[PDB]
Amino acid sequence: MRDTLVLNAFHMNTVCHMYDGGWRNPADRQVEFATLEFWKEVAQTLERGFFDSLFFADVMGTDAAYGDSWDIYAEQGIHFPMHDAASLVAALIPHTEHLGLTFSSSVIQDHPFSFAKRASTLDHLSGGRVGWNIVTGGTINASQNFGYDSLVPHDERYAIGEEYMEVVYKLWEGSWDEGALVADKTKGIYADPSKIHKINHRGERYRVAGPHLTLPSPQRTPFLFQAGASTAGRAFASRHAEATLVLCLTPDSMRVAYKQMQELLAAAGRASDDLLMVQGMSFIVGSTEEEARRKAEEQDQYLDVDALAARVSRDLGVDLSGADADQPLDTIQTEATQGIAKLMMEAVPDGRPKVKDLPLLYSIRIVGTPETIADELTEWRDAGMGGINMAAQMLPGTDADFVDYVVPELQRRGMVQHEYRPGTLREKVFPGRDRLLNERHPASRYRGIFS
Amino acid sequence: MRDTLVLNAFHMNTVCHMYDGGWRNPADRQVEFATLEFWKEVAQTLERGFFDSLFFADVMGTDAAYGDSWDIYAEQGIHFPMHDAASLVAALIPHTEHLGLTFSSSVIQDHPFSFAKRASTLDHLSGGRVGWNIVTGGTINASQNFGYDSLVPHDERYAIGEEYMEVVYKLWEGSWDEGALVADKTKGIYADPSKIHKINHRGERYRVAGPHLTLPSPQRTPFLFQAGASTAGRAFASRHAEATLVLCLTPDSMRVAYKQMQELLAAAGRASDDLLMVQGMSFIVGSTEEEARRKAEEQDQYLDVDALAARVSRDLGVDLSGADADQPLDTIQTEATQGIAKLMMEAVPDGRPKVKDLPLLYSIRIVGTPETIADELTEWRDAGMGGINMAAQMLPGTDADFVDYVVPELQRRGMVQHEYRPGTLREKVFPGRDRLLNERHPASRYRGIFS
Repeated sequence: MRDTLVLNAFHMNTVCHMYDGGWRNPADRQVEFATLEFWKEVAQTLERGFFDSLFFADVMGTDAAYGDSWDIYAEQGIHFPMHDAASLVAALIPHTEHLGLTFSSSVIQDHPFSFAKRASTLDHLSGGRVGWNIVTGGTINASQNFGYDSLVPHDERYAIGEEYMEVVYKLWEGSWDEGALVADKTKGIYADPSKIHKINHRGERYRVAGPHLTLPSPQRTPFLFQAGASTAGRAFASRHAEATLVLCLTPDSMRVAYKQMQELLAAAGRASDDLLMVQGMSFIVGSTEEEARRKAEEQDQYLDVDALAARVSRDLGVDLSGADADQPLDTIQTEATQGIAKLMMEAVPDGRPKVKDLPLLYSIRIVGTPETIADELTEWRDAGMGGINMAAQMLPGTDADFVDYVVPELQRRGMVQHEYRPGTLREKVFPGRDRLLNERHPASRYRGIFS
Repeated sequence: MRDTLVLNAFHMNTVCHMYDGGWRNPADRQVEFATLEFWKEVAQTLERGFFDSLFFADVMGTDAAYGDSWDIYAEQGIHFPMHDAASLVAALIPHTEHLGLTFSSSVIQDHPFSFAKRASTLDHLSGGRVGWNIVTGGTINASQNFGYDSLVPHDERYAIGEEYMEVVYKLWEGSWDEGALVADKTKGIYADPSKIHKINHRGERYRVAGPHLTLPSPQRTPFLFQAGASTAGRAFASRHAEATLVLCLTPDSMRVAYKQMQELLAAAGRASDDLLMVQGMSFIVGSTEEEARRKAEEQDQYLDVDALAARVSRDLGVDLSGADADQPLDTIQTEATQGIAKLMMEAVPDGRPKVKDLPLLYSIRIVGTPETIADELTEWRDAGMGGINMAAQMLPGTDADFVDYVVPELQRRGMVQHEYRPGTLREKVFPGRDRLLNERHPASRYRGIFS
């Protein structure tokens, strides 16, 4: 029973998250990412615009394309350098009040007992505003930073994923029962040892005695995001996610992905409203259509085709070292770019996708006036979009313009909330509910088991 | 050279760090430890009294070492619950300006590439105020929380200790060279790939490719503390530490530990002034001897001697349940419990070390007036004490009193600094020096080795 869209800012603790070459724009200030002040400015603007959450993506490595020099990753800041997402989230707790603060953490980078302790602590310190995006994947280099020959294969990836979630739910939901905090000074009982338990977790990958070291936090289990794109990904998302970060190319493609996710939720034994679909988007906005277009052209000069080529060439295998920007994708001869040009045909103004349209794989950009952007967003919501995952082409500019121009329009039409509701991030996203996960959710099954 | 004593507040993210049972004092507020607000009050008071840093110790397990029942650890909140130290440090960044922020992290809890990226981030985010206490040890439960049948033997702890430091120094000091950040937009070169390198570390415990993901931070390598009390500990502290958290029972005894530590530094190829001895203390203070003595009596009502014994047991690996308050510690039959009766004998007024006297293992309490406390700190400082490691019997009370009464006295006699010096934590502690570690330190050896 949430009538408004969920607004999530999609950022990353780095100089150039989303529109490769974007740092070079004189107008942009992503070069300031290592400072707290820059991030403070962004978090406060998003709170001013009534955003439900700010999200920080993260990675644990950096990789060359196959047979390519690593050079251009350093020169263009292509997701490198990369600073810790969790630290920034924490240092942002006191610069914000109501804004959700979400981060990615991978299976590989933190043992689930460690991570469970950290997340619990940030949930306490924040007042129940933490979210967690679960990463099972990784890149060759990230494997090699934690001493591993090569990638953990696709099957095992998600199975490891599952055990990890089983371990953190046992800790967050099972280890301390309701009523464990007593804190009676006169009677001399701080916590009730009859209600606190080891978890004695034993599985293929993890052995973990417990108990969990923290007091139950306001949410216990943080707000769960997941960006599974693949088959196993979508299934995992249906099992565990409260919001899934998706990348549909069109409203019709959202309707399909929506409908499919409803099937998987039913298989999971969850309700149709238990998971929001949150679509990747970015925005350029103006009082007239001519102003918006002109802002777009200014920013698009800083779109570095070779940096984008080096990001997409990693993510699709296929070498694209010499593609021109104005070159159509179908003019390139791979199975990857033949079927991605077919997909993109309807997402581009002219019906011919180009190398300069390849950012569409990562966020869908709408250019326009507040009214136009809102009408277009109305189509996406009616296709089953529950939320916006807003990436930036400039900081603080994309976020500032969106807040200053689009948010008021969306508010006027009742598509964005006018005030923050009281409660944890989970109670903000799912209005009538409890701070703890519903009984349909896997986590809920660890409640009570060790007593 | 620094003329003033260094001031470190010695806390932990938990309900009852020191003076077990102390949480029960109606006048105390440590039951509020899970909230950021309580820690905001404590950090701000310490900064108001010109403290060099605030330190959070941390643990990764809880152990039933007091016999059949674990019960007492929960009922008395004996280093349980335990919340994450680095999260708290980070969310205090914005509530403080000049105060150093220090935390313990263990070898076991975080792979050293992952930890390297977090410290680096917090160092950027704090402006070079970050410190790190290196923990190599732990407890049976902590091992079992990370899937290990039992402890690693004392020998191995420090060898693992060494490889971990080696790994983080390669990342912090080796991986990016002196002009790697270019960030010229006109020219379009963010970082210089010829100046950034993999580390390709390979040893007994760790295989880490690298490179380090972060920009070089103000200090690069955080401010290093270490509390190795044993032979291998003191040695490791001598190779690595900038302050060593020690526990001498008297001024004569400090002089001996200082003199010993000077030899170890010479053997390390370091300098006599490269490492401060930071002594563990606590304070009850009043305008008359009689006020201070009354404060002591009021607080000591809440000193729970069973809880204390239960903590010593965990720290030592010995059961002390069958030991009543007045049993001499030498009549208990262990190397642990007879080693610390030998040590404790000059500080106990009656001469025969007993279990009633066990708070002495963790800090020395001076009770008195500002003038008395200062006279007596003067004796310790002439024995070679470089800093005070201050624990709390009450929060905010012990820190509040120390600031309001002792600090101004200490300032008047030139023993505590009047203002903060500008710069990174390392530059505050070692006045004439650089933000980066001196050429005599092991970390410097990794500058340039991968160009």
